[PDB]
Amino acid sequence: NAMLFCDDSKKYLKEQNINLKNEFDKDDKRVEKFSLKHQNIYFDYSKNLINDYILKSLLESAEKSSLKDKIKQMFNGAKINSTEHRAVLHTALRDLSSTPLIVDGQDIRQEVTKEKQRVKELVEKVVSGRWRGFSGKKITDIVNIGIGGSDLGPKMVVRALQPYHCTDLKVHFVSNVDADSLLQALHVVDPETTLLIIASKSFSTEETLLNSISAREWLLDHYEDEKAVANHFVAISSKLDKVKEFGIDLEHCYKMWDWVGGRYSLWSSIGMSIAFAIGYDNFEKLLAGAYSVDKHFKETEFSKNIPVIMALLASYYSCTYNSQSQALLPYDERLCYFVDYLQQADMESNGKSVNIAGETVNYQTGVVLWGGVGTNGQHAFHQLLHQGNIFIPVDFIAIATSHHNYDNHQQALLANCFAQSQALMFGQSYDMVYNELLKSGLNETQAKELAAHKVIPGNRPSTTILLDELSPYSLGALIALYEHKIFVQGVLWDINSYDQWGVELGKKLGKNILKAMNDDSSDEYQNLDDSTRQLIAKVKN
Amino acid sequence: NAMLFCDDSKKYLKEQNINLKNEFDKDDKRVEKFSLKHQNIYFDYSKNLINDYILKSLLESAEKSSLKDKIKQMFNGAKINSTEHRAVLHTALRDLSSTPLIVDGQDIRQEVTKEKQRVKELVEKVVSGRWRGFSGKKITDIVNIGIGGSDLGPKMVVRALQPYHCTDLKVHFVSNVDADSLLQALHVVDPETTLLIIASKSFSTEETLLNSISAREWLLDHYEDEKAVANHFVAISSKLDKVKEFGIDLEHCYKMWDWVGGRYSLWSSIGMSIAFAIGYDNFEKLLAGAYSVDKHFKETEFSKNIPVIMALLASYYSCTYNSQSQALLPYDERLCYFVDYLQQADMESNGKSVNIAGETVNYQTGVVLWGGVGTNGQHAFHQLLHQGNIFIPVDFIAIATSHHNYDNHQQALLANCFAQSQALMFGQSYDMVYNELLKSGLNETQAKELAAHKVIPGNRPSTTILLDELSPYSLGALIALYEHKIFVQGVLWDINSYDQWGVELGKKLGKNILKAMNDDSSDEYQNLDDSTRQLIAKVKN
Ligand SMILES: O=P(O)(O)OC[C@H]1O[C@H](OP(=O)(O)O)[C@H](O)[C@@H]1O
Ligand SMILES: O=P(O)(O)OC[C@H]1O[C@H](OP(=O)(O)O)[C@H](O)[C@@H]1O
Ligand SMILES: [Ca+2]
Ligand SMILES: [Ca+2]
Repeated sequence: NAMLFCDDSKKYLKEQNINLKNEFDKDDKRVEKFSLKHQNIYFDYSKNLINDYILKSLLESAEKSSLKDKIKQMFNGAKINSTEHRAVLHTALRDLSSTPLIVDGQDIRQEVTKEKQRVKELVEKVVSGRWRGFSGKKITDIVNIGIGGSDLGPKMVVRALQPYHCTDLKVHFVSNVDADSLLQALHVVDPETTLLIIASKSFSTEETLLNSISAREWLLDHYEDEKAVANHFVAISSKLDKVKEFGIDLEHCYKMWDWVGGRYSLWSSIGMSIAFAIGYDNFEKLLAGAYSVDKHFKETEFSKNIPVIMALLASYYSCTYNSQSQALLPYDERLCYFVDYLQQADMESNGKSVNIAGETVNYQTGVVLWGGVGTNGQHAFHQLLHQGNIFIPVDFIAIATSHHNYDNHQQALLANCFAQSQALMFGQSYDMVYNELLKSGLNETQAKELAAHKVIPGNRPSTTILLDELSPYSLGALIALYEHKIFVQGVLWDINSYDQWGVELGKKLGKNILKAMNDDSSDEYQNLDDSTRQLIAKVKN
Repeated sequence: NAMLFCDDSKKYLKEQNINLKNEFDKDDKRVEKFSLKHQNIYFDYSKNLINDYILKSLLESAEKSSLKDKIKQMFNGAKINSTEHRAVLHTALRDLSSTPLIVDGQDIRQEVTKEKQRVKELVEKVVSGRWRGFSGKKITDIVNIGIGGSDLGPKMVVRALQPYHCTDLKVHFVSNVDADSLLQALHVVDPETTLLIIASKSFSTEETLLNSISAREWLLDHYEDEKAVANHFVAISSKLDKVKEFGIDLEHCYKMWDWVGGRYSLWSSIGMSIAFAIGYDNFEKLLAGAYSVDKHFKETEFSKNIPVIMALLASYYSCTYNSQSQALLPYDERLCYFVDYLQQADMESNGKSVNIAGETVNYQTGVVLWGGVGTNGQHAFHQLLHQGNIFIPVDFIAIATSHHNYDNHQQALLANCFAQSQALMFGQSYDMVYNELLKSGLNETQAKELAAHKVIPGNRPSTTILLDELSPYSLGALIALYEHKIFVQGVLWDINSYDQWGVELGKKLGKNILKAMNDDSSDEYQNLDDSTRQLIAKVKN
């Protein structure tokens, strides 16, 4: 009996027939109405297909929903991950309020602070040269071993904050079970000067198991002494018992709690590889940026709340226009893994077919998130954004100031960013094109023939999110905005954003198939569908 | 009056209600019927929502269409890029047939062969050390400067064939106007030992202009002698006149013809950076692989023609199921830029709203292409593929044998690949889950409460394309399959796959905005919409 977001009312707000050009021409307060600021982030949603009436209707749905209660429940540690009976407390990992928070018998403020102090001490000991390898040498390289949430957030952040690297360590990310991943690291590191991190909440992920065992075999092939493990491995894991079976001391094991989802874990000890690149001070700045957005999100009325507006716009489009994807276009090379990261956060959260009560929902939930770095994407897929016939909401991320003095490059980068949202809004009509082709020197026949092919419909929506700079703090704020967008969408859809039951089956079938690959007399082999059986046969012959 | 692909007939083939499990159970010839082989590529489309009747209907549409004629027209050099009155001859770049081909007065076989011999000689002269920089030193680094089709194909191929690198040169790719891109190269190269490639068909792309000028300024800041340009720059361009204004001799200018689209250009002299990484012999192998697929595509009846089947399945889904995206999942780390590459090839080709006659089409055309490397994607977005409520066709790319001896890693990689397509097909029912939860130790209440959340609907389609290995030849074959898929889809939709008029407007608006940024009394500034005006104001303040 939760409120229905995608109802008849929404599907009919569309009938306002918003024309963006007309709105900007007639409403001199358009930008003021449909933009917000949070510190040095400017959120301009004024090129969206909205007016006052549509935004009001959307905000009413939010106000009528359980959202206000759910925000409080998330921050207070209520078990909002209902199918796993877990709290959802990535927010606590970056808290600066120091308000009381006791969850499941633990003082969360103490737990989080003490674990940060441990990671900080590890990083300082390694960077200072107090940590030595087994043969007595200073560490020069860090290799993170993990997949999904134990890989992508740290990898994305390390790249995004490349200008802030300052520890003299090189940080490498091993993830896929495809041994190419492990080999790219091993080919450029020395066992005597490398610290390996096993990043695994469960300590039983197939890929990370094989990678970690293989890395240990490489280390021990070199040293020929099991005692070397102590100087060359640390672990992060919620499952402290499996860490000791692998051979790692508790003093080299870092905590991860059940209330930290993998795809919300970069803020935890899982982010230690971030700290090993940019230093612990900068890691604190990253967390502080996120905290600023957490405070905004928790305290701000919905009509002025950036993540709530992001969520309402996205769910409005996917409900009313039946769009099945959203495009995210970061106009900075440093953000090259940002789409990949948000794919995980968004799609694994909101790709759900049942509501909290377990009922199959009759409305569409999470859509495909995709995109690409600008300006490059302009020469790859923006043709489709401009002249295709797919409805796709677009977010642009712009960074006002970069990390260098090529000011002509930076100005062109921004001009392009802004031109692309302007082009989506305006398009170009048959009459504009036809007249332009005549002025180019085409005769009437030629111009008539070509003009239709150059028509760009326009009236296509976008949001632009402008940062003053891409720093640890502003990046942390940017990520947190999207974390909260995703939460709001899940609440409005009445789904559990924080479980992931859909992946279990493939893990089981994978074990079965590996058995079938190694024994064709097995029940596993006999029960295969014939597509799977012949694929296995082809990778033997 | 072209044939309509997405007609009432198609929209109703859906009513067959294909159940994949039932089909594999009842049809012991399912795989034989719905798989094809081309040399050492195995194409298994048997997990698609098809049976004999649906495939027959689809093949009838292809047979009734202009496709047979259009294939001949493409290879013969007819002006199938109708809006630009151009031939479309990327196929000729890799030809091994040596059949007669005279287009626009040129002997295409002679033109292509002579240009290859020039690139081969350049690569040998640089690799051998006969090419010296201006101070007399051997080259160690190659920097490609280009964007879109002048960047992504070469970048993707160089990564994909990393195990085959053999020239002792490091190859770097500068593309975005964001100066981070140029700086990542300049920070690790020495002007005295670097050869720079300006890859630009037009020689007037904004980004490449700024990058090339900036690179020249860096070179000349070092040498302080304009004569050094001759030893440190080469150009690829269809526009030989602009190359000389930049300062580059014709002897250092490589050809590009109008009939080579940018997004089909890696096979041309634009691919020289590929050759500088893997050697010219391996570049020939890459072209030979593509040729093998060109011969397959041109000569094979439609029912056994892999690109035609790929196209029919894709357009069937996007017509009948109204899907708006397709997922491409390469199970090899080396293919990390393959989705990015195919996004350009597919979306910039088929993101079109008018037919060849210029009429607005009433059916959906090109959809969003996205995806991600496996197994990593399993921990990011496969949750949505399994339990979301979006219909998304899925292609898996598997490689039977890798480039190392971690056979346990490779077997797990493949088991996962096959498990994921198997999981999409089968899913898991409420009854299976409920019974499993009881056997796990949950009581009836608990199992009832959780079971619905673990239901995986299944009956979701996939294709698996299996290569024996990822070599220059097999990669070339793989890319060509998709080039021809895209061509077939465009023909069936009656669109021009080979123009890109939609990007022009944003280039114009970008020039206007840059003027507005530098002069607020300009007409450009006064004509801005207020969203654009305030974004410009915010990146000054
Ligand atoms: O080794 P651990 O950190 O336990 O798990 C690794 C990753 O696997 C999970 O994905 P999924 O839930 O399998 O889709 C998360 O992405 C998590 O970070
Ligand atoms: O410098 P040149 O090679 O002339 O062009 C660079 C790139 O720009 C084009 O994109 P679009 O047509 O602008 O979307 C192609 O991707 C081309 O390779
Ligand atoms: Ca209320
Ligand atoms: Ca026919």
